Amino acid sequence: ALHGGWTTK
Amino acid sequence: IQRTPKIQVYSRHPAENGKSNFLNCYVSGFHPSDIEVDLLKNGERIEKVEHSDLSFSKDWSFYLLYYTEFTPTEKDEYACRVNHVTLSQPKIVKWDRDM
Amino acid sequence: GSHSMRYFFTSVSRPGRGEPRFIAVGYVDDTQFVRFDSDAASQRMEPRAPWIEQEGPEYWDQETRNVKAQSQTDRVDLGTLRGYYNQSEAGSHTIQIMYGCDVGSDGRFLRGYRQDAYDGKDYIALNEDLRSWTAADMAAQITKRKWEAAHEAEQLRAYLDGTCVEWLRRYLENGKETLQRTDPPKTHMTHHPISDHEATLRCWALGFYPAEITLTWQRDGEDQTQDTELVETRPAGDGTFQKWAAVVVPSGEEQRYTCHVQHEGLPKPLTLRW
Repeated sequence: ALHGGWTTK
Repeated sequence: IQRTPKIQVYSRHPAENGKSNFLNCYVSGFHPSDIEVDLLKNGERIEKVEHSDLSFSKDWSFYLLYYTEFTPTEKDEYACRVNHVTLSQPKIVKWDRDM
Repeated sequence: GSHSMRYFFTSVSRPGRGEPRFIAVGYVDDTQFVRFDSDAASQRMEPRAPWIEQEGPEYWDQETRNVKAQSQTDRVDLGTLRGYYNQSEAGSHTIQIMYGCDVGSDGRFLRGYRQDAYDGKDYIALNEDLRSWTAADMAAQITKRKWEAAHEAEQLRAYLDGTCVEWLRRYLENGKETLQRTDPPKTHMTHHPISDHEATLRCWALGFYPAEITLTWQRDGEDQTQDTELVETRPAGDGTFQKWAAVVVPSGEEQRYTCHVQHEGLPKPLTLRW
């Protein structure tokens, strides 16, 4: 399963 | 920033005239990802052609598999036609069944 | 043997032609098991291996949500990195991301990883300790400072050495009938004159899984490092792989050359001689 949660660059 | 495709044209199983098989065109080592690949039968575009989902190697260069079911015959000539920004004209690689 | 789970992501801007193309693929070892393609019709994460189809609708919903969030994050990042690298809005650019984990044959965590690229070059990577980042240049260091301040490595680490391992163990159990199979290469050599005086020897490995393999030519036991043509390992399309290696030799001297074949499915390395 994929990782959730996303900090933009 | 630009890497030209390496092109291989081959059948899924060792080829025997009269027997269904799959014709493959594997393109790897290219960047950017925009590419056009056609499989050709006696010079004419084959219309039922599938491809894998774009993925890439450790050096970030892309690879794709294009493939179609076929039955090889003696007289029919197959080829893969690849266009990419690195090529001055679409590259045509004939299926070399005798390798 | 050991096993891996990897997700690969590619986002490609297409200025003036709509939103970026976005393709995600998941693999266990060298076996693809899910995909998402922004140009495909379903707009869902989709199964690509038989043993993932049993996952329930809550799984497909969650994977679809999370792959679409990755897409939206890349869309923003394409615009950000264009700024960092002082590029115009006219050109097409690419972000690639790979992450995943490895486990041993008894299921223990071995390694986690995450690496990002911009226009086919390193951008930023998580270090092997899963605590530190390495930025490839001064632009990427802006992202590193942001991710340090956000404590992104700690969040990512809990996935790469925890959640990722837990799912990989479940998939290896889901897929046991097929993921624990190793297929050794079937090998042979061919011979093709190119003139009256020289011939090509070509060493063939077919039908093998996993993809990792080594083919090398020797002449009187000396590695013929150059003078050998070696193709990229390629998929047969039935889940197995193929590779060949060739050398041009003087007619009459074929028996001085040997091809050596190494593959994890072989009990001893194989030596072939014409």
